[PDB]
Amino acid sequence: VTAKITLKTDKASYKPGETVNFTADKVFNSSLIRYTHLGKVIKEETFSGTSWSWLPPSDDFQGYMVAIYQTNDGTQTILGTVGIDVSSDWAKFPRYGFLSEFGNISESDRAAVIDNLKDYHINGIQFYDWQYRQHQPLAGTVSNPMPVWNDIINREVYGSTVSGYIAQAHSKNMKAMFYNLAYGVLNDYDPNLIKQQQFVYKDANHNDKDKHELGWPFISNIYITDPANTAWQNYLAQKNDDVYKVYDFDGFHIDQLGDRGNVFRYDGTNADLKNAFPSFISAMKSANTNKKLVMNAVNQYGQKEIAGKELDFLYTEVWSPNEGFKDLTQVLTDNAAYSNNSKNTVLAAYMNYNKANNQGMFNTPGVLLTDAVIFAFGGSHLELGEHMLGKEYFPNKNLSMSAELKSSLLEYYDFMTAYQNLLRDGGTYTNPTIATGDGKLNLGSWPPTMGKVAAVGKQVGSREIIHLLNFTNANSLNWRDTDGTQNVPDLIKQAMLNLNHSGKVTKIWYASPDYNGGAAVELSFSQNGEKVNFKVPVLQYWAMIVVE
Ligand SMILES: OC[C@H]1O[C@@H](O)[C@H](O)[C@@H](O)[C@@H]1O
Ligand SMILES: OC[C@H]1O[C@H](O)[C@H](O)[C@@H](O)[C@@H]1O
Ligand SMILES: OC[C@H]1O[C@H](O)[C@H](O)[C@@H](O)[C@@H]1O
Ligand code: NA
Repeated sequence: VTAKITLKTDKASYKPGETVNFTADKVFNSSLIRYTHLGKVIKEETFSGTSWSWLPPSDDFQGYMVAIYQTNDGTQTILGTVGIDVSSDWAKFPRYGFLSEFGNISESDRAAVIDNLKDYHINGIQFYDWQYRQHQPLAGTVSNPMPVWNDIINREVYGSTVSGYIAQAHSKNMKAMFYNLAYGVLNDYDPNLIKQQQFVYKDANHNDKDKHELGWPFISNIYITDPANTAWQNYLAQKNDDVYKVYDFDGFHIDQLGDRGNVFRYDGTNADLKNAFPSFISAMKSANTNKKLVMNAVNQYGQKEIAGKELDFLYTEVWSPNEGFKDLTQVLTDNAAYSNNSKNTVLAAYMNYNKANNQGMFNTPGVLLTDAVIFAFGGSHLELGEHMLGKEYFPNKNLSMSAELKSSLLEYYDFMTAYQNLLRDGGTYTNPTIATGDGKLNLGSWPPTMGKVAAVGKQVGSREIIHLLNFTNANSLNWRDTDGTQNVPDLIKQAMLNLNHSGKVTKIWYASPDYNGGAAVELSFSQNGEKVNFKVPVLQYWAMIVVE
């Protein structure tokens, strides 16, 4: 939290040709703003005030880091950094957050929420439990929408807040996705509209409807309909249209309850929900072709089946037995394969889960290690809204983030924005041949081993990337850090590395969210044959080495 300046930009992301407006919280003398692309300086200018603008290069889907340097005795110091995403649309590089509270909140309170998210470069937002009813997400009618409604826990939801947040998210270049289930009905539905033939039953004689039981303070259990059923699809498409004509959501965050076991259609056939979802997705899209769709594969239920459908990117809510770091990276690897490398993924992976049964703090090194793995592997984490997620019920805010975690996490979002081209824009994973030169690092491959630094290589274009992920001081390899026990890694400094690399090396550079706000630092190096050596300045959680 050493950064002398907080450097922010006005929007979350920028379409090609949009102007970037910067704010620094304070100014220093004899300082230079450097604009970098993949470690290359593309622009330098004098740091001349707190507010200034930059027209970035117009090529689409491009991250940059901006770093301010002071000259002191002729040495320099990084003062502050900010990542910048130039994307036309969010789906290539999704940075998904949420919103959870839609009561009478002031415009300036909403602004502070959206602004904070913006500083993490959040590029769209899942609006969780904004809706009236699973089976009728719009309260009232299109011509007469209800200004205030009660949600599934009977709390008050204001139209003006929903509309307002949509407008605020829009002013910051963010997309707004409305939450609903694919197939939810609560007990006040109209039976003349959702007929008996549309439900899923736990037995074969259309006796007992399948249902997710919710106790107090929820108003109803959730009945389940068949996503493939055409009357259902047409019914809900009308509901979505209704919503879209009232609230200017960009699309529908489709949620579900995961594997229901053996369930039946009315007619006694097997409902086989994972093979019903593809049809549902296509029906939703064809009824609203200008609106976005993302669907949650709960613990990967449906994922193979849906990966080639009309989804912006893939999403996976992670549960047991997927609890290891190596299980997180397996979900990312699987989602690549299922989508034949067409779609990146967002992970809903609730940290400090057990601890969040009570008020407390998030365990900073757990949150950072987990995001260092996810972001190093080209994933993305839905974790931030008005607060950070501790539970699948998004409004729960039992755990707070320290000011240290806030700070750090801002630099991690900066890092994964700035270096998105290296992290999740094509290439192939490789196992680098790398060894400590000095004994300072105890080096292994991935998947990780407690006590060792795991090296992960990726060939992106003509670049070789090596990510160092520090498990030296890890006391579990469980991502969730459910009880907040994980350790803070000891710093390792000036660690000599040896790397086999045929092909002349032109430049090696380093960047770490744990060192100089992720600014790129060029390293010295020698090359004898295939043997290259160099020193990394710092490893805490996650360093990235780039060989060109
Ligand atoms: O998704 C990253 C994973 O991708 C696979 O292609 C590689 O073989 C693994 O080594 C790697 O961890
Ligand atoms: O856990 C309670 C949750 O159950 C379901 O996921 C509902 O769709 C959602 O509205 C509610 O928040
Ligand atoms: O991959 C998702 C995309 O699938 C198709 O190309 C749809 O027509 C488009 O609306 C959607 O965004
Ligand atoms: Na974007």
